[PDB]
Amino acid sequence: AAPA
Amino acid sequence: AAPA
Amino acid sequence: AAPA
Amino acid sequence: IVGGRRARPHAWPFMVSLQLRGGHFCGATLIAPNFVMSAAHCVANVNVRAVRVVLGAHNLSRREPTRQVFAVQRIFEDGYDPVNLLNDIVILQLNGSATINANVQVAQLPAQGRRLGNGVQCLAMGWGLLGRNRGIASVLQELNVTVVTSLCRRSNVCTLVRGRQAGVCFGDSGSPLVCNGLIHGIASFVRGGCASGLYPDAFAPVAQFVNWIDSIIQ
Amino acid sequence: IVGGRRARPHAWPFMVSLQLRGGHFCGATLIAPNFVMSAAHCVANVNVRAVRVVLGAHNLSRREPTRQVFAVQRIFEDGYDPVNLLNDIVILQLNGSATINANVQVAQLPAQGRRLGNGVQCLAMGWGLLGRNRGIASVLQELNVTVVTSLCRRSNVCTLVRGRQAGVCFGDSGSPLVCNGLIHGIASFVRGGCASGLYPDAFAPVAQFVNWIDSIIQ
Amino acid sequence: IVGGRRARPHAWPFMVSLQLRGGHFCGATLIAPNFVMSAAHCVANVNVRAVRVVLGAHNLSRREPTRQVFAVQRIFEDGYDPVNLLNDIVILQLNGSATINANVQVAQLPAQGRRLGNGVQCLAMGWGLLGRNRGIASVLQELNVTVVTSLCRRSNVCTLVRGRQAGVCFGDSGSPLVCNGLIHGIASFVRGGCASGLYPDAFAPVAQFVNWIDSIIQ
Repeated sequence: AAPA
Repeated sequence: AAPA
Repeated sequence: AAPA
Repeated sequence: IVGGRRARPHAWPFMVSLQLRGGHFCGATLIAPNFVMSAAHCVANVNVRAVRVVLGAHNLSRREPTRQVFAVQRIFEDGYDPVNLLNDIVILQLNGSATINANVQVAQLPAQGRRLGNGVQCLAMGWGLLGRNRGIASVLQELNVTVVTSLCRRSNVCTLVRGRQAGVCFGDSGSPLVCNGLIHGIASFVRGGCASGLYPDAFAPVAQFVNWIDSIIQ
Repeated sequence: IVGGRRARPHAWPFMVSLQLRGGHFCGATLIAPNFVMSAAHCVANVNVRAVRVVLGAHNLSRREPTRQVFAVQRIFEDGYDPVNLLNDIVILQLNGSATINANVQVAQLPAQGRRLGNGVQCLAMGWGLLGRNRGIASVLQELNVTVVTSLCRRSNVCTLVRGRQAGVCFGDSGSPLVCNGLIHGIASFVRGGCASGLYPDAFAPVAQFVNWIDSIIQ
Repeated sequence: IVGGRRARPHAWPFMVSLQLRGGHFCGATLIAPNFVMSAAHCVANVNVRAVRVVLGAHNLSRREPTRQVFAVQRIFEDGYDPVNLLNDIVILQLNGSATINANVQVAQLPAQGRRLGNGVQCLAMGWGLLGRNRGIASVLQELNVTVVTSLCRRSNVCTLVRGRQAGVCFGDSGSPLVCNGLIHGIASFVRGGCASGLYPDAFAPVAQFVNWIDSIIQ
């Protein structure tokens, strides 16, 4: 998951 | 590494 | 962050 | 936003832009005249006293007389967990109160505990990346999305654009997810890159934090 | 799969599709009439009782009379480590036994401890993403790959397509790596995005788990 | 490097290529005749005794008589933290001393504690990925970048190409950042993919390690  |  |  | 459309100017007057120079990095929502709501991760490793809160914007590359610029005075966090990406929500108190007008208005929140099931149609929006071609957008973009459970955690509201590659991207975090005219989500994270066509986008579930918000807001 | 080719219909009858709605999310391999083998990470944060195990499929967008659909009854894990991505293998017991036929057959496994050196030519396959253009594939794809040590851990079997950008992608996890007609790998993870042209793809080394598998299987 | 240009042959004689087969995986800088400086993460999970240190290269796909190849004899680390990506620097002692000539020369380092502010113009370079089209580059690439604080940590030197999507990519790690003719950075990590057009690139700040380097070097 990549924090946006 | 990104689990696929 | 992805180590290059 | 990837695969979306330009919004009609000032169509979403509660939409906010968080900037560092004059460079947008995250969105936010006006929730009161002197408070904005965003994603905790947007302010995590940033110089808060350097953040500019931009209200009444449409085209970031243009001089817009409709704008109102505020600084951040205080931050209110809930239990932000950067490893698990839980509670990705923050309230930022402005150094003043916005002038409410046709271009700057407060958003409506849902009732505490209201949960959305599979199939609810909502609109995502933001000034984030347009794809990997195209950096940040100049003009606000909006996108029709569908709520899905499935490849989602109970602690998030997830969305997916069925049959095409579209979704939120970097720079969209903190931006609202509007469902049935209420703010139901705050853009939080993507998986497999932006618009995978697999992996739903994840939003912080605002309905679960309503009691907390109010406690601060009013 | 990025940069591969459509497989001949029913060429790999042990190939399985794991679905949540009618949406493919991971592959698997039929190892017995009532057991399928996949990647542990595919079932980690999923609603297992909602998973559909699809046998005898070729084109996922089509109605195919050749299909057999099963539910998951039990899960057998070995030491899945989500931080380090080690032991990325799971056995799923079906709520029934497949009807073996021309289109649905059991895969052959290697002997315990058999290790592949650099240069072995194998075939990867799956219904995962086709690139970042193209979401999930409708028709099964296959791809010639070469085993490489080098930018690989001893705890994985890694592969690389030399001289072109090609590889496994999201949605391919759990799919078999077939070398010399035996299942030597289970697609596990990518690095630097899908088909980097740098970073080999990583598979769980099935030869290292043969004793365990048998213990359950027979 | 994404969005850069071919360097004039042998324009940067301190530039090194670290290889595993005859495959480039990271850059480095010649700091003494028998020592090269790179990113710690480049050597973290690699078979060090298998690494080839390539000096005086320009076009990796060509036979070049200008080349000098060395092995790694010893490694000197400082406090590499793989979770936080801090202290991403390593010194590698060669199994010999380079022959200094027009094509192989030692780089000049900055004084201990020298810090770069916003706006300094520098050049990044490397043989890393060219984008997601194009694998590793054959010919050395260089790129004008600007130093920025902002979306950066105090423990790194960050850079950004304003108004276009350009930056370092996988394979560029360990390569020098040259500012005012001195080595001020070592390419360490990207965020949001390579050339986001958002997220500055991060380099290990060599000025902060000068005392340490010297202690080993001389």
